[PDB]
Amino acid sequence: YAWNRKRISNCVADYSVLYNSASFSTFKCYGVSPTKLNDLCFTNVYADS
Amino acid sequence: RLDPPEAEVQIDRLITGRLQSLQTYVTQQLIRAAEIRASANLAATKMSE
Repeated sequence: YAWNRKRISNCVADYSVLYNSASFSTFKCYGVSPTKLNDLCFTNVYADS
Repeated sequence: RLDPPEAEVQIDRLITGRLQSLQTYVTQQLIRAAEIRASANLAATKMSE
């Protein structure tokens, strides 16, 4: 009931893990292709844990 | 944003929509052209007579 949400903006996020997780023959993502994630621009990003 | 296998669905949807639009436009133009041709034939007859 108090899930913490952090505002991320004016940044470069932790793209490295998934960017380097590219030689893998398998990818697990459905909203958007992981590979393209590092060739776009976002107005704002939300992270929840 | 998406990858080959996913993009194809949206590509197909847009293709169907735009093809339908073109078909409607062409049919309307054909009918209008027939009408104008009838008028032009009448005008030619009026001139000759």
